[PDB]
Amino acid sequence: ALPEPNIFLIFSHGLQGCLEAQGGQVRVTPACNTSLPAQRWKWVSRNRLFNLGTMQCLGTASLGMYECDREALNLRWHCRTLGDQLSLLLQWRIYGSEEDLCALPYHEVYTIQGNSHGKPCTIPFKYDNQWFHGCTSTGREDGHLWCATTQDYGKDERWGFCPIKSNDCETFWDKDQLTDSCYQFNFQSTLSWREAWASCEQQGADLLSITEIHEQTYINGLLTGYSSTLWIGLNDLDTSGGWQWSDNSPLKYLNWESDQPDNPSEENCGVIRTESSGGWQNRDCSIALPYVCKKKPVECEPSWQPFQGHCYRLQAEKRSWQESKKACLRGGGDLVSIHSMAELEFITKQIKQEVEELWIGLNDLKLQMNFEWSDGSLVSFTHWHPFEPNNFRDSLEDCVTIWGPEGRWNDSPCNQSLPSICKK
Ligand SMILES: *[C@@H]1O[C@H](CO)[C@@H](O)[C@H](O)[C@H]1NC(C)=O
Ligand SMILES: *[C@@H]1O[C@H](CO)[C@@H](O)[C@H](O)[C@H]1NC(C)=O
Ligand SMILES: [Ca+2]
Ligand SMILES: [Ca+2]
Ligand code: NA
Repeated sequence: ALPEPNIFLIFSHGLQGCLEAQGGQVRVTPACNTSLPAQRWKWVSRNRLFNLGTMQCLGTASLGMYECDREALNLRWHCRTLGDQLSLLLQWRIYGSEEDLCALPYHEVYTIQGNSHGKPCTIPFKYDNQWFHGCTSTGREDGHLWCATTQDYGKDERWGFCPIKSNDCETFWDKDQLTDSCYQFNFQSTLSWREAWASCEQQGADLLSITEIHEQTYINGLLTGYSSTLWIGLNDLDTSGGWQWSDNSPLKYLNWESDQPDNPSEENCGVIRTESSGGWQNRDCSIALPYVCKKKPVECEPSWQPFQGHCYRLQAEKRSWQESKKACLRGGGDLVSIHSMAELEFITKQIKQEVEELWIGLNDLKLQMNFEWSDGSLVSFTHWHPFEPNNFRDSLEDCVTIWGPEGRWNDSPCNQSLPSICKK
């Protein structure tokens, strides 16, 4: 009915055949078949190997198919040693890709809504005395996919919906009518930031990025009436002090609360707080919070140099950001708007060269911590120095400079007198 990305056949190059469960027992069949449930295996939780025809787990001496409740016996297998053990008790690879047996490990799958607070599915689990190796629509009404979060639903009755990878928003998302972006606020869940990351990824989505004041106010609008602190995609992890959105959105808009971010050492992940009234803080990525997901289904004059259908030049005369912009206008251009990493590397290495810092034209003059290119071009990417943009020591820093070897960006008071770069 559904897909099965993690099921594989277990194939011996010692013999020529792949493992199956026929009868009650397990043998090697040269008749390898991807379609036959007896031959196809899935790693499940607690180091167990589940066979789809038997709906049972490999066990041990000898080898057998046994119900997976029956933890007793062994049923515990480790993928590095699995081949050596088959050789001794009956070389081995996954069939057809010939890769090692650790290539399709068991991953946890976090549950949407239900009573389990987002807790991961327990695979396999018993419901109505049947065993299941994944999500089913059985026992439900509506048809939706759910699993148990306990290994016997009859006893504990702890369950939740399955993350779906969909190109639509049906039933689990709020849609902003104006932007057609979809959002999921999981308030019951308590997950670490990395588990939340994994959960939005499992739905074909990604953790919340707030790229603009509209998006922020829509978020506030959906949070009216709650008290809560949720994970967002904003995080410090990938390199320390430089903030990034989980999805690769440019950091174009900043809602940090007053005197955030703090604790640069172990507080690496952002949260949105109804308390702050939608303000942002950073926190320790290991605490368990609710969390938010989203998805949206003629070369030039002398002294200018070409890059990618545009022209660039250095203006060496030290001037305020505003006067620099005027000198660019007097030519055929505006201050340089930067939409590529390749473009930043050309600018920094070929043009900036030894000059330490110059104006680039990215500015929050119109609305604080909402950054714009002077030429009206969309801000599609940023590269900031760590802890920038800060409006430093609580002063207005309304204009952006490139600084230092790497070409990372700083916000600065605009009356500062520096060089600049233009493009047309
Ligand atoms: C697998 O076995 C079934 C038995 O019904 C057979 O019909 C099918 O053609 C086999 N698949 C392949 C790929 O040979
Ligand atoms: C920028 O303007 C402010 C306000 O008038 C002034 O206090 C400051 O000294 C100026 N800085 C420079 C570098 O001109
Ligand atoms: Ca500013
Ligand atoms: Ca600054
Ligand atoms: Na904090």
